[PDB]
Amino acid sequence: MKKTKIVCTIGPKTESEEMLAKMLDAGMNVMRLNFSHGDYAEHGQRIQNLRNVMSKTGKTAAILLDTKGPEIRTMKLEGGNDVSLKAGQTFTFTTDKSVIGNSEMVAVTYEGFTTDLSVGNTVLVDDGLIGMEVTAIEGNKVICKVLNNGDLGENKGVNLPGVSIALPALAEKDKQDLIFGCEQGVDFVAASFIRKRSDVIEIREHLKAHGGENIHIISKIENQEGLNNFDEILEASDGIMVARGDLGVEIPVEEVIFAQKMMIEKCIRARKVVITATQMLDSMIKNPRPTRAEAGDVANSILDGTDAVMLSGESAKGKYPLEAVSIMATICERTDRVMNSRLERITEAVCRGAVETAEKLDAPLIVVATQGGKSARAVRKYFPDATILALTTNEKTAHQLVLSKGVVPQLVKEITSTDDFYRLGKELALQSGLAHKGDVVVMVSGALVPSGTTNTASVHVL
Amino acid sequence: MKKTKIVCTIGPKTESEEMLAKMLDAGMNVMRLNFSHGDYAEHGQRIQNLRNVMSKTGKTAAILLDTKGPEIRTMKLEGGNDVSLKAGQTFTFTTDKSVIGNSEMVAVTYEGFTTDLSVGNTVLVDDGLIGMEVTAIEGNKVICKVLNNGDLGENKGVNLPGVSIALPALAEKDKQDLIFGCEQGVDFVAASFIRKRSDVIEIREHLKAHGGENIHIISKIENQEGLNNFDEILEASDGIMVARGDLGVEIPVEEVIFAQKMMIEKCIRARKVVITATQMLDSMIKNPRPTRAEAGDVANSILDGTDAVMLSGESAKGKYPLEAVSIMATICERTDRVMNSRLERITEAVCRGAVETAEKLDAPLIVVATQGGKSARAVRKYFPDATILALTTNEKTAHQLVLSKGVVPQLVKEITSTDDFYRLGKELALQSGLAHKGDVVVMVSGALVPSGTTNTASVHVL
Amino acid sequence: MKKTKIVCTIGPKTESEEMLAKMLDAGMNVMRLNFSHGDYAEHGQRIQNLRNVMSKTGKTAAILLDTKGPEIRTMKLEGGNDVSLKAGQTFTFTTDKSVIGNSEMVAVTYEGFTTDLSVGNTVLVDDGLIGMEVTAIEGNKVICKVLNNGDLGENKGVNLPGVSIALPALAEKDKQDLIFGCEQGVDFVAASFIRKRSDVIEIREHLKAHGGENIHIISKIENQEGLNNFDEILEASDGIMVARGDLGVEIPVEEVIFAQKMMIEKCIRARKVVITATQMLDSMIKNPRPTRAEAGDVANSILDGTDAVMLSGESAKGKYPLEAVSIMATICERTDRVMNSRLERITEAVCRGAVETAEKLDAPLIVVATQGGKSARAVRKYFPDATILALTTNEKTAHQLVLSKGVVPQLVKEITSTDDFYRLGKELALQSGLAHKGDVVVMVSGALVPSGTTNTASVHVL
Amino acid sequence: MKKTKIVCTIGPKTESEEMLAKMLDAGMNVMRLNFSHGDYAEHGQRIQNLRNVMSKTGKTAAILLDTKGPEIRTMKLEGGNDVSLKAGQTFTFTTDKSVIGNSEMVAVTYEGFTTDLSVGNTVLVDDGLIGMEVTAIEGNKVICKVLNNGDLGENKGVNLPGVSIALPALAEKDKQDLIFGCEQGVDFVAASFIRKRSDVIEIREHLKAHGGENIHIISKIENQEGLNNFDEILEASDGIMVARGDLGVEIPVEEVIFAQKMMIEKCIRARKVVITATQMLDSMIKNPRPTRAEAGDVANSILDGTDAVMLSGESAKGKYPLEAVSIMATICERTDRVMNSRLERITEAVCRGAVETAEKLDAPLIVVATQGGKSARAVRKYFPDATILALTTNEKTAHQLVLSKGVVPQLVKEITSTDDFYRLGKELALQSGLAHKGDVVVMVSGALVPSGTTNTASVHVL
Repeated sequence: MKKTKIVCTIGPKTESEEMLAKMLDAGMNVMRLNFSHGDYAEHGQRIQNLRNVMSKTGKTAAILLDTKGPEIRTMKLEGGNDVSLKAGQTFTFTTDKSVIGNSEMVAVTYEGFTTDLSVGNTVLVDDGLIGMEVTAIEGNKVICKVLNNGDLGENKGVNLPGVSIALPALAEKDKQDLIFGCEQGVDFVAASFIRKRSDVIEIREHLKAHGGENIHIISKIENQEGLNNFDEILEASDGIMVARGDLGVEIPVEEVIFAQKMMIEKCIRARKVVITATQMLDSMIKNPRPTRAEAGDVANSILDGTDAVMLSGESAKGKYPLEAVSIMATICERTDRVMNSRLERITEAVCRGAVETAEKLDAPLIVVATQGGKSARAVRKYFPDATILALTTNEKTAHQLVLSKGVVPQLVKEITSTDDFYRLGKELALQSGLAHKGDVVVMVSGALVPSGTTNTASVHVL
Repeated sequence: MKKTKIVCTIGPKTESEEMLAKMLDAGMNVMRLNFSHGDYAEHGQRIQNLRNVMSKTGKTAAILLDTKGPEIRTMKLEGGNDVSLKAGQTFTFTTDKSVIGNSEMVAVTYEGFTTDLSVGNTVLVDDGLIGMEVTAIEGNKVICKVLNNGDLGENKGVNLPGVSIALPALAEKDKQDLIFGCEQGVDFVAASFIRKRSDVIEIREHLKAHGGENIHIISKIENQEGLNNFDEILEASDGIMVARGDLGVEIPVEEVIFAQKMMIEKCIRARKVVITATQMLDSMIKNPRPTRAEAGDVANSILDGTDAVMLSGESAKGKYPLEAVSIMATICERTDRVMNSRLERITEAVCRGAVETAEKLDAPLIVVATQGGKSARAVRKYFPDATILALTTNEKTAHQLVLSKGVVPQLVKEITSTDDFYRLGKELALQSGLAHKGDVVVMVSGALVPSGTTNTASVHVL
Repeated sequence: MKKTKIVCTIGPKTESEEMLAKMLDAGMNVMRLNFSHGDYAEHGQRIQNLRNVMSKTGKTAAILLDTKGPEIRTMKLEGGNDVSLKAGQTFTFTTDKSVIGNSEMVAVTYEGFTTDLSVGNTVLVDDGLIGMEVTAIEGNKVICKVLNNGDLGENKGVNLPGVSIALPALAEKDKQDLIFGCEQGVDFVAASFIRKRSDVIEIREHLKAHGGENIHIISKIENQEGLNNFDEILEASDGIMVARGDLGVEIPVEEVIFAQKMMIEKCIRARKVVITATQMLDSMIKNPRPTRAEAGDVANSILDGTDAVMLSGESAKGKYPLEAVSIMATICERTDRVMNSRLERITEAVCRGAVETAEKLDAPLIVVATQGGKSARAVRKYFPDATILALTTNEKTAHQLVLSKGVVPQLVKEITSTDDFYRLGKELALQSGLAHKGDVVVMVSGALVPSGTTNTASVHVL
Repeated sequence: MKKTKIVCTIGPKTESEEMLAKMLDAGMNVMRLNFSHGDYAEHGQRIQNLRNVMSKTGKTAAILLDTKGPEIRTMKLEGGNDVSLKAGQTFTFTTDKSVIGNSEMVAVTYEGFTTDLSVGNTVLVDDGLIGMEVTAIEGNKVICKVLNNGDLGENKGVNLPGVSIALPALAEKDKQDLIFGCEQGVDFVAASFIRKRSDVIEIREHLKAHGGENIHIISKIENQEGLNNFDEILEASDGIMVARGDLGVEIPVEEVIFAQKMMIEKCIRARKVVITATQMLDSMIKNPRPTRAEAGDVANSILDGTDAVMLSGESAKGKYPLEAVSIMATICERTDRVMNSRLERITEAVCRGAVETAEKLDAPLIVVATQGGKSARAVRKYFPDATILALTTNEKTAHQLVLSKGVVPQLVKEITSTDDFYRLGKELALQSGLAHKGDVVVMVSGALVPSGTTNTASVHVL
């Protein structure tokens, strides 16, 4: 019933085949492997468990590897004791990795800390808990004024709002994780902390060098620089993950909502998948139902037009993973059902016209022939009322279309001509149970053209 | 360049192969044979001459047989001299065909004259030259008061505005002429004086009894009864001829223009060809150029949306036939040049969408696969900017489509699948010279459906 | 209840008060005085006769003076009779007026003939019957080649398409006629022989020199130069007369149709009255009913959007003046009945919105306050379904609005404020019989602005 | 600035004249007095402080009294100690108000508890912390099975999802509080727990009986019954308060978002003010910045079209009231900045047209004459880009309009005619600084009609 797709982070509490089967039943479509945690054996077993469930059940799902990414962290403290920092005090960061910290100084993991920052910049420590102002930079030290009281622990994330950070596109561990991704045949790589087009290119070349040229890159937009370069990032990527939580400590709080809406809108126009993620139903880590605010947040992201919504801790380690997935699916179908098409060069003319024709003829189903998935994503751009049945001979395309809104992939032996596509599509339409005898279906394909163009629309009664 | 099609009545001045070739060059598309005059040997030779020119040139034209039709006429006069009738005098019509007339009485050819008229009806004689009011009907006589002075000659047409006249659908000569039409394999029959649906059916049954089931019937609308019954007449016909001159004697003069505009509009909606005829460029019977009034009348009929315009005496017996055709073509091109598409179940959705797609992509050509001509006529309904190349295996369809606005027919060997249609259509598009390498064409056909449906539209770069 | 206004040329057959009263009854709105004929006593009596009728009846009409203007004509020939000219022969025009002509030469009335013409120009003689090309100019001779066979008679009109002639818009006879017009207080001047903007200015300066500053200038577009300069002519004029017959003598016949349509459209956009004239119902000079062609031409001119249609000979010297007016009114009402509003600066925003509001609320009447007439004409531009009741204290404006489509003028003693306008307008609305208790009316005026702007729209229930 | 209006609950932390002045500076428009807490002397001094600031400063604000309302609560426990309830245990509610409760039974304050509930209904206790299922109803006892573990404290709210509760429209304290509201001349009453049209009518009659007929009633929609009867409730009320927090405990969580969006949309169409309230920036009770989720929730409520957003604890008792108002105003301006007009009977035709005219002419200001406020609210319905300057002689209207989106009220001594309105309105437009010389303004009023119809729009250049 629902069209919006659900990404579920799988962890210890949901990794068993029993759980994965019930997760798919409840509406999960894509497994997220979060490589900030776990080791290759845990993630590898999760992949095995899912593909076994898919084989036994005939269910289709996609697998997304989400990188840890490069980051700036504080380091160790004296006797590993927390230190209490006070508004107004001076506090210093050093790039000397040998230093053990105290209430006056701590080391950071990033040698470029002194170069990238300027006097007057803001330094945020521990997911924005403690704010500081840079007052001087001397040698390997960044000297600051603490702006608010807070307890500093060990190895805390550092955020530098509005700063262009010269960290590499990939941490060394990320590069090995991507090779693991290629070994395992993952369908998507979600790359963290993408700031510019060149970051995306480096990831693409790394995957290409290990046989992952057909893996789709989902760039995570987490700070102002990525927002500034969004158009070029999107062009080089296959999709976008809107990381609202990270944006919330990196840009003015009133900008975050319009950053999400703008990024979703541009992804739609580019025919590229977008995932809304972080801080979705987090209260369900501890509670069996979400808050009103969370449900509204999720629903507005769907009304914005997102292809997919993502569960993190709620599904990986929380106490009510199945409840979280089920209420997410309820939110999806309740919100999708009240959304309308948006019908306002060749592919788009044909795909937009195909959706218009389907709407005017009350067709419940658009059947699309596709090799790389573009024709299905081109139809989805207009938010058809009809479900999209996407026929492909490409197993990776079949998996990847699971993430696109309102698309049902079906792997087929092959499609040998335009008329054979019509014959086969009509029977698979009936077999799918998505349409019935007497229903109108619209059938969209590329005839006598290279694989990337969609140029033909045809109307059939089942 | 022009899209509006030209019907030319062929007579002694224009029947030679040499003249016919120059007429086609100047813009003639359809030959009208007016069986009000001539004998079978002359009309047969005209048919042969045109088919010879078509063979010699590779040009395609259609042949239309126009019946004389039933009439009411006055008859003979004393010493075959005209008689002067005076306003206010009594004048009498008799159905006794033996009577030789004079200034007080004349015979009419129609026995039902006394039956169909009522006291107070209007009798018009000789193209409305002389008007009379029925004052009494007794026996075989219709006694009238003459309303205006006029000279009555022999054998003059009679018009009875607003009266339902029980003349047969076909005169006995019409039946014979129609069989000749079937023997010769004409493409159209223009049936005179159609007043009701049953008139069309009688024509259809006659043609079908002599192997003319595939001849298209063009019903001529000439009086109020036909206008009252137009919707049923159009439904039973393949097309309509708007006979403006006859309507001008039969209905209130201010209604004629809107009768024309309404009939053209309804024909367009029905995907049925419409011809505007009579009083077009008649002054060119005697003059080498038309009047301003004539040129404007013609142009407004094209802006009304007519498929075709018709020359009568101007091309059959007039002194300047080639001039008349040439200026008609100049008017057509000049008017077609400034007309726009009209873009406002399955066949129409696909054909309307195909036209909109062509426009949005600046396609100079829509290529249509068609057996009966239906798909080509369905596209033309929306007045495409693009020319229509209609590919058919049916020679009769190829000829009949010559009358539809903006259609270039092309006879082909049969196309056995949709992809074969695209392959061949692209080649014939280039071969036609209507599109060139790099142009976009839209290709419309029926896939996996019976002959009555058009369900597939495809966009290709040549 | 037509909206299109009728201009009737008044002559001996129709100048008496009794005829004029019957003409107004039948639908005449404006009297045209053709100063091509008649003397000041005749025209003066016509003006008095109409003004007596308006006073006696309370009916409102306007008076339009139409100048003869200068002309170039050929002159006399050997003996009384014609000479036949042959295509290809050389033929010469001379500026020596003493010469009696023959098959090789004829004199013309314009001594500047040799100066204004150039080698290669086209000379047309006798309503374009015979065309010639200038091959040489020397002394008192313009040497040409005849382009087509034709018979040249005596004293025939000469046309020089697109050639700038150093003759005034008004000769001395024209200037005196216009002075008479100013003395008599005519409402409109229809100016002959307008070729360019400066011709209009000359008319305006002549009228302003004799107290005619409030007289509206209707520029006649009768030739090629005027068409080329139409935009500047329209801007300087108060309105336009489309003289189809004369324009047809000078430009390609297929262009005349679109010249008419383009000029009417531009006049509408400029909120300036336009009259369609010449060859309207000319056959009714001799016949009590018009031709089908004539009736359709008139109706299409109304659908084009003309404010007014004009009768010439039909009403001035013909046999059936009252019949011509009556059928003209029938054509107007029948065509106006099926026309729709066209809803596509401050005055434009308010007046367009007032019409849209009237349409949305089914108001039968828009009441406008106006001194110069601009607000009523600004509302009429959108072809409201509602009648326009224009209230003015200016008698000249009251007369002039009689020519604007769908406007009923009403002279009132005063309007002292916006609220008093609403009070009075509602009362006069009911008094007019154009609206009734419970009807909605839209009321348009200029508040706290100079007379040139319309800035206020108000909705009232009667 | 912003157009969305801010309601701030004023409490001990923010009641001083100094704090109120800084609140107005930061964007507060309406003071909410929450009569769940405080006494008449505190609220009375709150009113005095604000009115003194308004007088001294010339700043305008409104005062809204928010009732405590009728409630169902549990009562006391043994030794007033919490008791632990276990999933699966039996637990009983009694309507016997003498009973002191324990881990097996507690009293409720509402005698109708046994009557209104049915076997199988859900009872929720303490903001939905503990759910129970009714298994039996016997005498004064509702016997339930506890559905989840939780500690029950003293005097906790009870919610009965989907039940029609026969509590009175007003608690007895509410009736007294409303008399105080009338005594104090408050501008709005927000009435809690409105379930049906008759509840509103009772409130309306109670205000009318104490001189408060001009106080606007804002009905709070908090449960399913009120949602079911919303259309009748809105019709009888002056506005709506969307109590999201309460709805979250009373209806399926996935419905809450659409309940808000639907109620806002219907209020917009009804030209009636709507406030989005509860769970807006609650985290700012303790933190100086809001969460990303909260800012997005607020912004989406503004994009939904709410007139006003409300602060509760954040501004009444929290630690950072000025910060909360300031970031709220920042969110408002940021969101209002990207919203567009919505241009899709007489008042509505004129006001919709006035907004379209203003937009087409780039007018920064629509000036409205209004006595009851309807014309200002009718213009705001279309979300004009322009500010609305509302001129009124009615002091109560001036204050009430402070709550309507994008309206700036201005009290004037009088306006005696339409022309005087234009003159005065133009000067006050300039005086306000909302427009400047050369700007276009649109001026909207009712001319020659009673209060309550807006029928006049006028365009002026300043």
